[PDB]
Amino acid sequence: MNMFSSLSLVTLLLLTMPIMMMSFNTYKPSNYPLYVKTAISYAFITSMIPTMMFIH
Amino acid sequence: YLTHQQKVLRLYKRALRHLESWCIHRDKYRYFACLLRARFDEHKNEKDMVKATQLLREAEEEFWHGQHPQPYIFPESPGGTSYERYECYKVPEWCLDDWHPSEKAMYPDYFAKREQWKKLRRESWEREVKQLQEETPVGGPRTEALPPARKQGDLPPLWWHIVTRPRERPM
Amino acid sequence: AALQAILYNRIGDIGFILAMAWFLTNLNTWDLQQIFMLNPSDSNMPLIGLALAAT
Amino acid sequence: SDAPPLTLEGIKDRVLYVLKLYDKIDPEKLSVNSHFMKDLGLDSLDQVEIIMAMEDEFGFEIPDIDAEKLMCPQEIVDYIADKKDVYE
Amino acid sequence: LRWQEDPEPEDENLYEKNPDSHGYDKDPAVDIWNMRVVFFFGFSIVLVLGSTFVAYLPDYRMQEWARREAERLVKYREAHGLPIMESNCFDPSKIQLPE
Amino acid sequence: MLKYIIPTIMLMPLTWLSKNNMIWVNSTAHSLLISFTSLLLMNQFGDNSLNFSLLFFSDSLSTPLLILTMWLLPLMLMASQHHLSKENLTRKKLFITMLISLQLFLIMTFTAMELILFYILFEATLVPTLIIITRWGNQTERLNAGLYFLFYTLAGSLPLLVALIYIQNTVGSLNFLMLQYWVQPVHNSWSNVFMWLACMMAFMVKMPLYGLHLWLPKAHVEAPIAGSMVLAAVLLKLGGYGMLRITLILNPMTDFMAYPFIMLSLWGMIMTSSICLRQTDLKSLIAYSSVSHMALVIVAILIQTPWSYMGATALMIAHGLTSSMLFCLANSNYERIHSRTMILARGLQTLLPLMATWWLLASLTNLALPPTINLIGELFVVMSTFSWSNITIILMGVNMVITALYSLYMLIMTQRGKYTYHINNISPSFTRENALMSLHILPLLLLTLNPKIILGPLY
Amino acid sequence: DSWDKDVYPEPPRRTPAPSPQTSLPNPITYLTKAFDLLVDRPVTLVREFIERQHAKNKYYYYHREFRRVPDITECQEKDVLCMFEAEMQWRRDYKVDQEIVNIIQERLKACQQREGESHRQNCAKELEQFTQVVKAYQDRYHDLGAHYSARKCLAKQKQRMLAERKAAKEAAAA
Amino acid sequence: LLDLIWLEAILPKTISLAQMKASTLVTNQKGLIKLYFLSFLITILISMILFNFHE
Amino acid sequence: DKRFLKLLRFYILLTGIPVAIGITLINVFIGEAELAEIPEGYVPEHWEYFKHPISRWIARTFF
Amino acid sequence: SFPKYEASRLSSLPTTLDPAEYDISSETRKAQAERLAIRSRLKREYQLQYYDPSRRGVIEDPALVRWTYARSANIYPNFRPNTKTSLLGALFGIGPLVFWYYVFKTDRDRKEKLIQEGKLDRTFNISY
Amino acid sequence: HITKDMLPGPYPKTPEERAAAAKKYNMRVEDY
Ligand SMILES: C[C@H](CCC(=O)O)[C@H]1CC[C@H]2[C@@H]3[C@H](O)C[C@@H]4C[C@H](O)CC[C@]4(C)[C@H]3C[C@H](O)[C@]12C
Ligand SMILES: [Zn+2]
Repeated sequence: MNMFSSLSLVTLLLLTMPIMMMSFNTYKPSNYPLYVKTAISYAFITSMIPTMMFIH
Repeated sequence: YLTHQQKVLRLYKRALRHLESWCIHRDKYRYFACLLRARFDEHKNEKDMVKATQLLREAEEEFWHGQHPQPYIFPESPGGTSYERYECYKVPEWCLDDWHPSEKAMYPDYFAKREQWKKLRRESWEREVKQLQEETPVGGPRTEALPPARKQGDLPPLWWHIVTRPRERPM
Repeated sequence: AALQAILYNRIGDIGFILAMAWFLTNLNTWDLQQIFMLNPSDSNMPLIGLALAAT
Repeated sequence: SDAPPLTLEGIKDRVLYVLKLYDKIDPEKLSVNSHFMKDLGLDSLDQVEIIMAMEDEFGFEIPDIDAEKLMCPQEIVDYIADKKDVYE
Repeated sequence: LRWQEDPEPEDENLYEKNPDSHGYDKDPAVDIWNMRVVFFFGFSIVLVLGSTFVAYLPDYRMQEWARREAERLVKYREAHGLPIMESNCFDPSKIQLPE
Repeated sequence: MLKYIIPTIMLMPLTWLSKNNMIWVNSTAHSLLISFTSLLLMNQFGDNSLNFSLLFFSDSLSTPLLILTMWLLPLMLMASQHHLSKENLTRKKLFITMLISLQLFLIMTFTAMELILFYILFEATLVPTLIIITRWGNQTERLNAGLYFLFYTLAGSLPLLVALIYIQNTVGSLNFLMLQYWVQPVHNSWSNVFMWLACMMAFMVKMPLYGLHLWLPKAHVEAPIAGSMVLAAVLLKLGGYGMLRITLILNPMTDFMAYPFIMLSLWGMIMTSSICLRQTDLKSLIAYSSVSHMALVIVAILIQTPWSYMGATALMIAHGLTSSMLFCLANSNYERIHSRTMILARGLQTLLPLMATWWLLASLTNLALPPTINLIGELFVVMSTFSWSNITIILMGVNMVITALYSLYMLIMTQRGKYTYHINNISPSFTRENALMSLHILPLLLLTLNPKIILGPLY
Repeated sequence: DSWDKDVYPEPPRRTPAPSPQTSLPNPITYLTKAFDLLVDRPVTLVREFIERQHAKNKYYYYHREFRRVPDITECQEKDVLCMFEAEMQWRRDYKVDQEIVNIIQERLKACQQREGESHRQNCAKELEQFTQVVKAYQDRYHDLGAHYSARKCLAKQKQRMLAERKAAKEAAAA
Repeated sequence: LLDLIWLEAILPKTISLAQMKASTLVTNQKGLIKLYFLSFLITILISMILFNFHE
Repeated sequence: DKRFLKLLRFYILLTGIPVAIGITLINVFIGEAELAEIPEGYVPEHWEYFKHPISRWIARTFF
Repeated sequence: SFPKYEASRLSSLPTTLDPAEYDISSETRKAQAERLAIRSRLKREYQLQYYDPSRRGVIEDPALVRWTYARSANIYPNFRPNTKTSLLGALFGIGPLVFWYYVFKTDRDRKEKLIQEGKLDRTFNISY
Repeated sequence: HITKDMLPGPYPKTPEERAAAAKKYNMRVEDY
């Protein structure tokens, strides 16, 4: 459960990272479209570990 | 208004576009495109007002009964999908007066030439006002059409908002 | 088109508010864990609210 | 939008190209200032179809009020250049 | 005319004489300081310290105290085998009903 | 409560004795300090209110209103800096003096422990309010708006004066702490049917109640920027606040005397909300919206349930920080084009990119978008009224649909679309305007993190 | 060290042992090791550092306890110094009894999730307690209105007692 | 109808209109010493006869 | 518009950074309190019934 | 077979089928000339001060002032308490209120009686 | 600046009032 909890929440927070960085202007322009796309990808992998623990 | 000569032409162009929708294919469309044109030639030469109007009036009744419920509309024509898609980037040119000097020093050439256009507009204004006063009838303009410039050193009256309009694809 | 979606979604949300009110009054909770445990028998009103929201 | 930019030269070539394929105009006696009524002998009905051919070539309608007022390939070229904002 | 009335004065654009204007005052020295107090007291002092003060308020309406109190009672009530909660708030031995 | 009365008085000596180019800087600086110190009133306990002396007390109902009242004085000074630039120095000082006087009476209205002191100060916030509208308005209709505002309030307040005095003679006192422990049930008789109206009518004209509401479209429209913000944020809640206290001595008669007033409010929401869709004046549209939201407040208080009183407080505080923002946003347009018509200046999202974001947040809160405090307040009322009667969901739901139509419609008509061609003076937004909207929306969103401090005493 | 186990009961744990039946590796087993090494281990080291700091400066916060006082039934009419004592105390019981019900609702909600699909039968004990404390709460703190006071609550009790003792006469005198 | 006409018609407009009419009757006098004093006689006869203020 | 955001961020963080820094230091080095039974014959002060160090400062200094 | 096109307030009659648009005389033509006369007289008054380079402000639009002045501040002075206004006011104004009063009086009274007899299910209702 | 004469007002009765109003709204006496 220790890992199941952490990896389910990190999926949600990771998706809010691009918004938080952009709000306070802690990012680099001209790369945001590739930034947000990359965040989704890493959010897709992180969501798998909870899913696999569910299937098993 | 629309003269009877103009009405048929509009009824012809509009009768082809709708006819194009039903046929879709080029082969089928061209086949009935010629047939439609014949029906206009078989009575075009007649010069009787009563007979001419009746056919035009009767043709419209056929046209309404046969119009395609979903006629083809060009992407950027009234009612089309791309119509007014780019109205949210057409910024009026006068917005450049409110720029900060910091963001005007980044474009020294554009703002150097803009002064040239701005200086021209002031010089050509009083002349345009005078030209319209004399040619305007006592009552006032009776049609919607401006006269052209009538001497060297002049620009056509009321030119600033037809020349400096935003481009159709600002960005 | 943008306003039309809001208008139709809001009409459905009447059912959503209806279901919350009924659960709070007749079960004293909003959590799904407690609704399931108490398993109401007379549930034509709250479920029709969800059906309206789903539409 | 990731499309070739129209040019004054390019538009002129395509206006003449469509006309040169029209089986009612002699190709050799067609020029850039060829009036379709007197200099070529075409009535008002033909001019209606010519406009439809041009807009299909470019994919943007010309209004009825302005379409009837174009009776010269140069006018067609200028009108298209004004709608698309071509300056060279 | 019907009276000697002044013409309506045209609107004054504050960005002309002071392109770096903050909109407060027409005197550049005054304008900057007016912005600073609005931004300093408004945001730094009220909306940062104020948020901290509300966040760290001592137990508000003793909501927390009722939590510890209930846990004590539930422990005591179940330990001694008494009902968790009575159906009478006031002991029905100090009440004298009519008749 | 003397730590907030004397400083509020000392603004007037500060204002007059300051330099001639620092009246706005000094007045705005020390008003924010008073607002900062207002946080000390959140020392509430769960059982006993906070009682400073025989004259003043502060329970959980007045703490949210005191803080809101003291937080607007700094903002109303910012909003008035522009259209008073071409004004004589002395009149500018008098204008600030009127605003400070209004704050002083209000901080005492919400704290007075005696109902007679409440009435004297509840009525003393008519002189400064009437003077600001009529002297510093802009339209000829301002003079006729001051008349409607004055006589609607007094036509109902005078009967109230005859009820409080009568209650003291027949009970013994009007101290609100005593009335809790000395109240007696109100017998159902023709004499008391008029005591009830006397105690309630004075507060149902300031909410306002549907039918008795024609002074709001005139007062909040013809008033200057400072007057409108306080009018629709702090002066409408006097009636709601007064009812929350006066209904302590009106049971059980409140059960059957509230029918004609619930029905007016429940059908008053739909009527006034429908009138918003078809308004040509932007300021007027925001003025009718207030009537629609306050109708939920009136119904909440009458049905007398814990969930209504909690939401009733939230709806009052949340509405204050929304209506004030909408007026300030509507006035920013009015200080550029000089015409209140809504359709004149369209397509402003292509010329003022940042100002089109404040509209959205203000509009999103108006239509009760969760989880803002507007929704928590409106949600709770929609729960309490359902228990009162199941069918109330039909009327409450329709209001939510219509409230989304006119809030977004206002956004679309002014912001989206094609800009106006002959409007060529849309200057970039100043820092002052941007700071004014931020101080409205940032507090209105942080409360969503800790809403308990706006839920009233029942919490 | 942590929350009392008696207020918030938890049934004993029953963890099945691993029973692999394939030669393929178990990704969960490896990912658990990586989690326990790159995530869990660093966290513990920082917490132990933070945990040791609190040991240097230790102090206490105490639980406020209210000496009980006479209730409204022992207060003469219009004696505010006594009604005030009895009303404030009655309010603190309103707040506590609300929390008593809440603790039960956590127990009921916890059991349903833990029991999975077998929640109808295996959570009957929790559900039965819920039906009782709710009945008791509704008897003493319901329909009193927004202006709830000790006096109204006493009136409600004196009204229910009259019905309870009245209805019994007709039924008991068979 | 219900906001600019009738809710204006019943309470505000008609109440104000009545005051204007009454103010005309009280203030549309002719400034005669003869007509004022003739009224004082009516008041005394009414007081002594109709209401019996003399007792 | 950009300049306004810079000022808002600067001033929000003008006191935000010390408050974020100050809060963390208190928790790490001073930490919360511990719950204890009231010693026999002892009357704790009114600021000795709350947990967090910051809240106990408000109780002692202001309320 | 061309069935007649019957219009309505939500389906305007097409300009291509309107009989008046095919029977045209000199007198009818004269009106179109003068409708375009005003349509062109106002255009220049607008375009003389629209194109001016020494202008920074709004162009007052009396056509808009009249529209909004008529919508708000010129209704009461033109109101006669006739029968149409009277009946509609009562039906629209007081009519709905009477309907909802009895819809809630009946429901609450019915819901009151059930609780009086103790035959209303309120097992878990402790939030009101 | 809008003067009193250039605003809407009471319902016309005489043909001169109709003709005068048609000028106020910029129309023709035949269409107004
Ligand atoms: C990893 C990703 C794309 C890498 C790639 O496809 O080659 C790149 C694209 C732009 C990068 C981001 C931008 O550089 C802005 C930030 C700069 C630092 O790298 C910290 C995170 C930060 C947010 C970066 C994270 C990440 O490295 C990003 C998102
Ligand atoms: Zn201006």
